Amino acid sequence: KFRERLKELVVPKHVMDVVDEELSKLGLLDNHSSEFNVTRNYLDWLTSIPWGKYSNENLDLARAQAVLEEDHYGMEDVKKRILEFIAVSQLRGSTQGKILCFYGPPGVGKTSIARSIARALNREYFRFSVGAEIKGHRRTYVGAMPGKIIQCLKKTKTENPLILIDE
Amino acid sequence: IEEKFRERLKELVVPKHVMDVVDEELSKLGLLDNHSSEFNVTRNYLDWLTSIPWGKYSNENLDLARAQAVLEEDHYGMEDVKKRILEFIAVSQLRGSTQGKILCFYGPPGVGKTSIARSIARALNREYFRFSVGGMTDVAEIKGHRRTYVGAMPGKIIQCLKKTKTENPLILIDEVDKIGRGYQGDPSSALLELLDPEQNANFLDHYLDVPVDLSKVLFICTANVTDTIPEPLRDRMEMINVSGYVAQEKLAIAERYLVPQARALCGLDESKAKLSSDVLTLLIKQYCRESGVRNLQKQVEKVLRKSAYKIVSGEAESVEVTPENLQDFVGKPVFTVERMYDVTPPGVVMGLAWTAMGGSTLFVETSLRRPQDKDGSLEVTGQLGEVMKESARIAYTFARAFLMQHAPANDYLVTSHIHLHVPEGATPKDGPSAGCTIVTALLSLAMGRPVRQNLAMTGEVSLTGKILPVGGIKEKTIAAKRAGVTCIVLPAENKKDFYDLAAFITEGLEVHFVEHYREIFDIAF
Ligand SMILES: Nc1ncnc2c1ncn2[C@@H]1O[C@H](COP(=O)(O)OP(=O)(O)OP(=O)(O)O)[C@@H](O)[C@H]1O
Ligand SMILES: *[B]([O])([O])[C]([C][C]([C])[C])[N]C(=O)[C]([C]C1=[C][C]=[C][C]=[C]1)[N]C(=O)C1=[C]N=[C][C]=N1
Ligand SMILES: Nc1ncnc2c1ncn2[C@@H]1O[C@H](COP(=O)(O)OP(=O)(O)O)[C@@H](O)[C@H]1O
Ligand SMILES: [Mg+2]
Repeated sequence: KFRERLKELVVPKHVMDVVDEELSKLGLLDNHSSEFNVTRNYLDWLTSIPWGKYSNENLDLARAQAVLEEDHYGMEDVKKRILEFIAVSQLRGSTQGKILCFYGPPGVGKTSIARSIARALNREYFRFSVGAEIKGHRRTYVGAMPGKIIQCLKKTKTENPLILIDE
Repeated sequence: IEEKFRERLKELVVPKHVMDVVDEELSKLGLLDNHSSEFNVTRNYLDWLTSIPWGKYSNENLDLARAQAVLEEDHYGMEDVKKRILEFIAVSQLRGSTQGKILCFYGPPGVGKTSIARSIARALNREYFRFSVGGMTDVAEIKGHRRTYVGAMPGKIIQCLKKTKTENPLILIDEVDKIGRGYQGDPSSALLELLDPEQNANFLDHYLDVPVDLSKVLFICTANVTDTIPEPLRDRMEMINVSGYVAQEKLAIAERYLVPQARALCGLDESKAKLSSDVLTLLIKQYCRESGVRNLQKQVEKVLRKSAYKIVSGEAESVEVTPENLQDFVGKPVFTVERMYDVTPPGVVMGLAWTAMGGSTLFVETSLRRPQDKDGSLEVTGQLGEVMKESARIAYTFARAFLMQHAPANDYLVTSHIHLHVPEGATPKDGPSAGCTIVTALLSLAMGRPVRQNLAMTGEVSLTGKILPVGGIKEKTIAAKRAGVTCIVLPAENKKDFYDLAAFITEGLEVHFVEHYREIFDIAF
């Protein structure tokens, strides 16, 4: 069923390459052993993170202003700045470049504003705190886990989420 | 082998994300051979997996009256903590199922922080578990080791879940400020993973390697000082301050718990060694003036062991402890006289101070420095801080002004060279209070009149004569009561602080709340 877990999903070439290679290498090894489960979990990780799955971006500025104004009473200046950022992104075609940053006294609405931004752009929200570890470990059974960004991709099952690097 | 492990998964509710794991592992025992190392590795791995209490709880007592009774049985009046536990029960009962908080008690040594967790777990009917964290260097105690290693083991929290046979225990994590910070595996980060409600729902132990749901446990942390608790850890706890006790609280605690336990230990009953309550009051007053109760317990044990020696050495056959021969049992008193002046001369006035060992009572002596009644001066001694010297200057100016407006032909305080001293010259002292005390000292020196005898006053004064609030009203009132003051004077803006004190503290005190200094003058004369 692993092929079904990425059938309808658009896959690149050099990814299906490693997928088939690991399936053949897993047919080689013996099932239910200290060599089989490792490669099984790795091939699971290859077939879990999306490749062609997206989220239709919310480009409209009126809907964005509405979803920003619903929550977060006040903040009119931060709201104006966010609207202007979305306008520049819509006019530039993309959203890369500078990375936004909110700073101020504590308990003022800097995490919830990022959640509301994510809800605005219809991007899937994900937060990971940086208060090495963002790159994952290696498969010598020491760290059998990918990084937190790969887990973001798996969780949100969308290639364009909104990750929040809090604090 | 398989039969017992699959039977053990009967009275539980095993979640799927671990039921498939235990099934995959069971599928290996049939293949492996009973002689191999992998066999025993997976055998005790399955032992650990099936021994975890996967869905069961305890019959948590959500009755409020019973919880209050069992809380008030074990300890004497730690109300700020019992109130929190009762509100926790009330909330956990309003919103349906059992809950889990992360509380932290901080305070001086010996106030009951660690001692109360067991009675709290008895009140909630939970399974109490405790482990100290001070001095801990490695994360393997919190996390554990990968079961690949030879003698791998789960760790303290999984062992707690196995030993309590429940997954809503009360885990007392003791000494969370003395936690070591060896960065080659930092235990503070494991403690953050434990005490972080957003992620403690999946506590991934390095041995189990399946997440456990630790969101229904009541973590309680104990600290002596909060300023060395890691900041991220401190930002996930409810700091509840367990303060010290006063003479009457200490007496109740002694009579109810400390003396009976010390009698059970030393083997003396009230027929052999009589510790009356007057002796205990004198002891608490002159020897044990700290915040906790460990020193008082040691003093009680001291008296009891000396009486025990008097009996065993065949000398007394019975020991009567009277307030006259207490020195023979405990030595020289630490605090003796409580006041330096019995009747105050025209110049000196009693003030009140704050200290960690209860309050204090200091006097403000003033004296003519040169022979006379070009302007007068003020020399100020007594190890005074900058704020206190400035407040003395302010009090001097206002005293000049007030004496000019009150008795315009006095000429004192203007042409006289005065020396102001706050005795006990060795100890340093600071604070904006005693401004009214200094004004009163100067005025009583200028008019040649001693103030009311049993009168004490605290309060900041401004240049126009307004009386401003001060701090430490509890200790100052305790000190004035202890020294035999009948009339106390406080700023009018400390009325709430004074009426917030326990009733026995302010029993026979005649308090006066003032706004300006003219009222203090009308009272002190
Ligand atoms: N309010 C109280 N009522 C009854 N007994 C008390 C009270 N406060 C303390 N005790 C007794 O005194 C002892 C206090 O020791 P405890 O373990 O509470 O200290 P602690 O709060 O952990 O301080 P530290 O952690 O700084 O040593 C306990 O044995 C307890 O029985
Ligand atoms: B006051 O509240 O400012 C007061 C004035 C005192 C010197 C008559 N100061 C103190 O009580 C200080 C503690 C303090 C409290 C608040 C602010 C600053 C300082 N106490 C002492 O200085 C002291 C001195 N000797 C013995 C005991 N206490
Ligand atoms: N303008 C606002 N409108 C509504 N809720 C707010 C607003 N500002 C702050 N809050 C609330 O206060 C809390 C702020 O915490 P948060 O902003 O996450 O802390 P930090 O700013 O340190 O990240 C949030 O729970 C948020 O709901
Ligand atoms: Mg303790």
